Amino acid sequence: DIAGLTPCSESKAYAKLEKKELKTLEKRLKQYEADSAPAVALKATMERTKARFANYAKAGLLCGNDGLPHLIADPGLALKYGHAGEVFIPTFGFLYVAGYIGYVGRQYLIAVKGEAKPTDKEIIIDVPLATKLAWQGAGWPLAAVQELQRGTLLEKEENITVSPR
Amino acid sequence: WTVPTLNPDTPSPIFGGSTGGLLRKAQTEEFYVITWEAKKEQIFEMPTGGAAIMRQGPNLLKFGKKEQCLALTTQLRNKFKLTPCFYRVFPDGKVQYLHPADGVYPEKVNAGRVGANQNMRRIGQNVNPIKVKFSGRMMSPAEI
Amino acid sequence: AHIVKIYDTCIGCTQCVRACPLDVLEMVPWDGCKASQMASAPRTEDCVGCKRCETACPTDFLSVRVYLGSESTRSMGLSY
Amino acid sequence: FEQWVTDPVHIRPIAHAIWDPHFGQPAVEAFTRGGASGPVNISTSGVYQWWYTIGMRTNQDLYVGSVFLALVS
Amino acid sequence: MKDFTTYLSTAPVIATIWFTFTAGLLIEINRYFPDPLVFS
Amino acid sequence: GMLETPVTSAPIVATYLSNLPAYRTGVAPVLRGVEIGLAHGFLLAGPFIKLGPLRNVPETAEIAGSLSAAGLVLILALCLSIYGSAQFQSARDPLFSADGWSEFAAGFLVGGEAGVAWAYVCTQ
Amino acid sequence: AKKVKIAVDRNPVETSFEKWAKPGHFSRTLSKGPNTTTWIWNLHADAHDFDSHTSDLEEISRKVFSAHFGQLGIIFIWLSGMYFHGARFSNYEAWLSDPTHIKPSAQVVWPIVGQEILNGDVGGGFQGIQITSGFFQLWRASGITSELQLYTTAIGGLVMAAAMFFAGWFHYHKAAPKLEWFQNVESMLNHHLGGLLGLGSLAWAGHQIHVSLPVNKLLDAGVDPKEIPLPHDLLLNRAIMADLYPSFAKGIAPFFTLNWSEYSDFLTFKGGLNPVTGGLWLSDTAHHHVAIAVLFLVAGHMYRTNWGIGHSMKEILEAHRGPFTGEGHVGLYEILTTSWHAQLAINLALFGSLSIIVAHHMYAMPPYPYLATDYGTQLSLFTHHTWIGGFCIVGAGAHAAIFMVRDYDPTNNYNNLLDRVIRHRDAIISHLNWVCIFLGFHSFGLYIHNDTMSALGRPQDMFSDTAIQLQPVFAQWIQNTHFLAPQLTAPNALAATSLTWGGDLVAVGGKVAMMPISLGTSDFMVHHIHAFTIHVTVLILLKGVLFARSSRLIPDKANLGFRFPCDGPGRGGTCQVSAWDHVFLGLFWMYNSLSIVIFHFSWKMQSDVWGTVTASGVSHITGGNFAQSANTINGWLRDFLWAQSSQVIQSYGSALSAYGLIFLGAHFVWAFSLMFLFSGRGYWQELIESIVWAHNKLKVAPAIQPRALSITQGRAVGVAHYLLGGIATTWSFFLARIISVG
Ligand code: CLA
Ligand code: CLA
Ligand code: CLA
Ligand code: CLA
Ligand code: CLA
Ligand SMILES: CC1=C(C/C=C(\C)CCC[C@H](C)CCC[C@H](C)CCCC(C)C)C(=O)c2ccccc2C1=O
Repeated sequence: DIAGLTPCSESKAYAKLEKKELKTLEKRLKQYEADSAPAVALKATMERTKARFANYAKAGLLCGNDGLPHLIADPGLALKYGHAGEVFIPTFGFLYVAGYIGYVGRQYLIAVKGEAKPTDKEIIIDVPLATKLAWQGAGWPLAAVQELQRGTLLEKEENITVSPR
Repeated sequence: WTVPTLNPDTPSPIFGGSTGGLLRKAQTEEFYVITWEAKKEQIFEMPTGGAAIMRQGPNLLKFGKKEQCLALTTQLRNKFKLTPCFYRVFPDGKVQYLHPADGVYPEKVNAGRVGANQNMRRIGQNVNPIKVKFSGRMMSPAEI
Repeated sequence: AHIVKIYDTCIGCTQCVRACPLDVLEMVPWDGCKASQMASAPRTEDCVGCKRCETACPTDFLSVRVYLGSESTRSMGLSY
Repeated sequence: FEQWVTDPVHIRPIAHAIWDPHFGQPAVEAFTRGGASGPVNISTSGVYQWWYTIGMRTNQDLYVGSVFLALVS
Repeated sequence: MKDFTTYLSTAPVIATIWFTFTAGLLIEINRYFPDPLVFS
Repeated sequence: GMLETPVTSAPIVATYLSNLPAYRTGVAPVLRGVEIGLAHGFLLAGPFIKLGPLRNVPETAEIAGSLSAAGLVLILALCLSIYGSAQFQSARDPLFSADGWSEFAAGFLVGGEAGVAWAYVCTQ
Repeated sequence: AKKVKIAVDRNPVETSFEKWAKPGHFSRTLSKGPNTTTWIWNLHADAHDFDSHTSDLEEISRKVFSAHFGQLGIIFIWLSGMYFHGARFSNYEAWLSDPTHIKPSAQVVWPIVGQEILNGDVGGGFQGIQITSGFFQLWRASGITSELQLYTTAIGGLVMAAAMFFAGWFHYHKAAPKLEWFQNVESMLNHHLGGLLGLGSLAWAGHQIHVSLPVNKLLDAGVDPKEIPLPHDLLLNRAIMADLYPSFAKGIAPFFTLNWSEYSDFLTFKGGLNPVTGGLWLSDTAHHHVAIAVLFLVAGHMYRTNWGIGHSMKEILEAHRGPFTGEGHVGLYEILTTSWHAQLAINLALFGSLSIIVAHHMYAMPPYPYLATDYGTQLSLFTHHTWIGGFCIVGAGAHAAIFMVRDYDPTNNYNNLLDRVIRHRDAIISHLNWVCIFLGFHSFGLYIHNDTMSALGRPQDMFSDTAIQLQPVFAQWIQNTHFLAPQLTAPNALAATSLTWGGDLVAVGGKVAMMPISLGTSDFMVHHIHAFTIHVTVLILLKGVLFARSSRLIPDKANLGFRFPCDGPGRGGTCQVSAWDHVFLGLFWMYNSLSIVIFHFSWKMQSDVWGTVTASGVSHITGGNFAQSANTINGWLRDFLWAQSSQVIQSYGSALSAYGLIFLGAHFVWAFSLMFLFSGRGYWQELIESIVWAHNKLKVAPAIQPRALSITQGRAVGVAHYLLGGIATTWSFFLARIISVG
């Protein structure tokens, strides 16, 4: 398929890998009773193992000669062949959360700079203010862009201290 | 105020002795002598380690380097409120007096002192190292 | 011998002179500051380079600077 | 070198000989290899392949090069 | 009680609660959606 | 002053040191060199013979060990000579001078090698 | 003649959360709040430095006393958890039935993110992590037979933990003892000798005589644990006890009539190990604690408190005065009743040395049933208590130097033992310096000699048993003397105290519990490595204490304090002159020396003691390769580190896979620490300047100014990570190895 890979659902090594893991679990099972606590736990593990291998094959991943899933990172190859969920979609999932956390913290830091004693508002958090800013961060991409266009996102070069040069 | 003259026969504190005293340097290059007056017999700490009792009246000690003499001077002055002075003594018998150089301790401003190594500029107004290059020796821009 | 320089930003606090553990520095009269006194370095041959004077200077940047230079028995702080 | 050029695939090059008085007899035997007179070190710098490629074929070829470079030095 | 709630607002206490909450959420998600590798 | 102690200041110890060749003044530096060299040279052969690489050979052990002791004395003699060159370039005892030490080093070589040879003769 | 009495102050302090909301309240410097990130570290560094918060000794003592109640309360929570987890998450009941085949386990993990694989197959129809703390063996010896008994102890542990925290609050906020109360050293020793150690030993003897001995006698006989009489039935029914021990038929009359020989059946002096369980006889252990109880109770009546009779500790010290030591022990009593640091320096030194002695004696004389054949527990306990002793000793040097800087006053010390020691410190350090150089050459040089001779094909020139030999003749003589002690010098002892001296091996469940240990050339060489690395650690720590106040380099070091980075680049450079830095360097050498100790123990035991007993004989885990291989550095690298690390690196995919992960993670933390040790904060402060510029550019710069760690904190952070990574690496390597094969 892509880069010589093959779908895991059609991979011989991938299928053999599942048997090896289940065989290991089964070997430990036969030293217990039918419905003892250890036996129930082992059976639960085997169910998750079978579900995991079905899900990855159902997801249409690609397996190498090693018979293990490999991920596609190029946006063009991902959208071309329906691998957007491996890296491409999670890329924009993380950035939204990462910007959320960073934007909320920046809003709080600006908020307390106006207070009389900003330092005491950092070791001792103003929880009522933090919760207020936590909820308003859901729209950070909109607020972040509007700050950039209005020119209030960055400090002026003349207001930033620098070393002699 | 006139430069004091050292009296080699001045009595010394009651001290057993230690291994932290003078070495062969004192016999070849120089050593230092500190003298002071004691109001009453008291126990003080030797910079070389241990405790010594200062006799009432004049006292004299010999040390291996200048910093040891001025370390004892700080103790005597700050804690026991005395006024010591020490010299530099050479093996040839010459004696050089210092601290106080002019009789007044340097912390207190005194008329007659001449400023030394004073630059009438800020640190940020020194020239660049390139401009003092090939001056015959490694020279900092601060020197010129 | 090390090099010790006093710059014209001195405010005559005397802290460098008190800090020095070898009596290298002293205060002299001056007219360039409110205290009317300035630090001086007349005995740099006894300087060891500890830089306790720089630790004690309040001015920013420092008004007393020590440039470590040629070594000797006195500047190397040897008692042997 | 002259033996190596004949069968470079199955001969280990020799760097230089060993004269270590601290060696014991097992050490002397251990480092004797490649049909050498005595203990030797195996070369790893690839000078054999380099020199063989550029046309060197005999020990006298290497001797003349050695004297020439000593003169250039 | 005002001072006690002020103590709970100190940085170490907030971080412990916040990461205890954050860790719990991630642990619980993986308990009900085990082995997530692809968004799908 | 310095910390008095019986080891540093005792009568019996002082007398013993004063009779050693190093501290026995009034003797020519060359003669002191021979006396010192003989003592060290004689002892130097012991460890080489018993624990050398050829210690288990019946007759070669004595020769090899002593021959190595002679070599070490030669190296030590060089150390003595160059020490005098560096130390004395420009006082009570003649030994501590450029002229005295050079004689001292020469005597050590003669005495030391004689001691090594004398040690060998004792064995065979 | 100040009377010994209870003295307190009522309501010294108010119980309020006000100060919980004002960090740094304890110190004047930090009370103003933060301006730079350095304030945060200073808050935690100085929190428990009571002596620097206030100059009042009484206020310092009261904080120490209550801070100790908090430590006791924490141990009870920890102890309660160990007993609780034994009741609810352990296979202890199954283990009692089949101790030789079931692996102890008391921790279970939840089934999340696939970590349930760590619940290994330990036996008894149970899945869990195998434990090496030895709690199962301890519980069996005391007579615990059900999880109910474990559960009740855990509940009692929590009640004690609550009592400890109440006591701390009570004795600080409600009724705080005064300074004169804390200074009754004579009274404290009397109560702690006869009351704490004395009655504690007697009380435990009561438990062993009435609970442990009957229960373990039946357990060894093969009785099912559930069918054994309960401990209270044994206490109430003298008839039952008489069956097990006929001496109980006579009651306590023999004790009061001095017919103590009547109790020979349960107060024995056998010596050796119990063949059935491989541990010390409990009847021997009961007579031990009865004898120890009398010795300490007598010891607790030595000091004079209120009734004339007894000794004054001050008078004893001042009477011991000789010709060689000037004034003598004068002034020590005032030092040791006014300086907490001086007391801590002594107590840490001996408490740490005691922990190391415990490690040696417990392996050689296994005191619990089935402790010896559990090689994982033997290795873990020896290694754990050696590390505890090592850290405590280094602390003793740290707090001896703190006393020297802060609590030392020359006026009280003139020409006494303490003063005279300071006055020849150059003589002491110069001689100890030479001894370390001598020991390093003549111990580690031998290994280099052997490695070079072996590589040159000259095995006959090596130091070994088949070559030039170095026999520990002195140690071998002592082994033989103790082996023959029962014949002539200890006639009433049936056997030697340990099977290490000599004799025959004891095997339990087909495995060796203990057998004679032979000392050869390799043992000679390794022991002199120990003497070398211990002497160097003394040099570093003793040097810091003797030169804490001044030296020929810094004549006024005391004024700089105990913990400062340097006195500048002058005099050639004065980095790491403070006494704190001698502890910092001493920690590395303590770690170096104890690592060899626990490698010596691990290889010697597997090679020469531990193994499986069979018809032909004893086959050891590593097959007796210590004698021939441990005389070269290459032998340690190949035969010990490379070969035995096979278990840990093959652990993935099994219940031991956790040790593999920690083995890598420990390697990481160790290497991470070298970043702090090899660098200086000058580079990092400049790096933060550029990083701060980016935050300023985005209006996201913090109000608390970022600062690179201080010079001292860089060294403290470095050594802490260095120790954690190094020690955790050995910890994973030992457990994954011994659990897999042992
Ligand atoms: C990190 C750099 C990088 C690199 C090395 C590649 C590499 C590749 N991309 Mg990807 N791509 C990237 C980032 C990158 N991409 C980004 C950030 C995006 C936008 C989110 C895309 C969007 C994208 C699309 C839409 C397509 C590719 C495709 C390709 C392949 C051939 C064309 C190409 O991009 O040539 C080298 C790459 C560059 C010079 C960098 C810019 C590439 C642009 C954005 C895409 C060019 C597409 C091209 C005109 C398609 C023509 C038809 C093709 C069959 C020949 C190649 C494997 C094509 C593919 O699937 O081929 C099988 C394709 O259709 N890429
Ligand atoms: C709820 C009860 C209570 C309250 C309101 C107070 C209030 C006060 N106490 Mg008191 N105290 C209490 C209980 C209480 N105490 C108890 C139970 C003890 C016995 C230990 C003490 C012992 C004690 C001492 C010795 C001192 C005080 C002091 C103080 C004052 C400041 C305390 C502070 O800043 O704490 C904030 C501190 C903390 C929240 C730290 C808590 C530490 C505990 C021990 C938990 C340790 C956990 C441990 C580190 C866990 C391992 C960590 C690891 C997993 C990372 C204040 C008047 C100090 C004072 O008056 O100074 C002038 C003082 O010196 N208290
Ligand atoms: C501290 C350790 C300790 C303790 C607590 C005990 C306890 C006991 N031993 Mg043991 N014992 C010990 C050490 C100990 N022993 C040692 C070291 C040895 C070796 C020499 C022995 C050897 C030994 C033997 C040989 C025997 C015992 C026996 C006993 C039991 C009866 C003793 C007796 O006759 O007491 C007599 C009387 C008293 C002890 C006084 C009791 C005072 C009570 C508690 C006062 C209560 C007052 C209160 C106000 C009333 C309640 C009011 C309220 C309800 C309202 C008893 C359970 C005997 C037994 O029965 O064994 C099974 C027995 O035969 N012991
Ligand atoms: C009975 C034991 C004991 C006691 C009561 C004390 C008490 C004291 N020591 Mg001493 N000390 C001890 C043992 C002890 N020490 C030992 C064994 C050592 C050798 C390591 C030292 C070395 C030592 C030094 C070098 C210093 C002290 C200092 C002090 C004082 C302040 C401590 C402080 O504020 O800590 C505050 C506590 C902390 C900042 C927490 C430290 C956390 C460590 C580094 C964690 C290590 C890893 C962890 C245990 C496990 C992994 C954790 C996980 C989260 C990854 C205080 C009087 C200091 C002082 O100024 O004394 C006058 C000082 O400079 N001690
Ligand atoms: C493997 C690393 C290593 C080595 C070899 C040493 C070696 C030494 N350290 Mg050091 N040290 C190390 C790591 C090391 N350290 C580390 C990582 C730290 C930081 C924590 C320190 C911190 C430290 C301190 C603080 C101290 C030492 C001390 C010592 C000395 C111990 C006594 C002695 O002289 O032994 C004998 C010397 C050796 C064993 C070195 C090897 C000798 C070889 C095998 C034989 C000789 C070779 C022979 C002559 C042939 C040469 C041929 C050639 C000339 C051609 C010694 C020089 C202590 C000291 O100085 O005590 C006096 C001391 O105080 N070290
Ligand atoms: C790396 C390094 C630093 C830099 C390291 C620093 C500044 C410490 C960093 C500590 C943490 C990571 C920063 C503070 C984190 C806050 C508490 C906020 C965390 C919020 C959540 C993510 C928990 C030094 O300062 C240093 C000083 C002296 C010698 C060597 C070194 C050295 O090697």
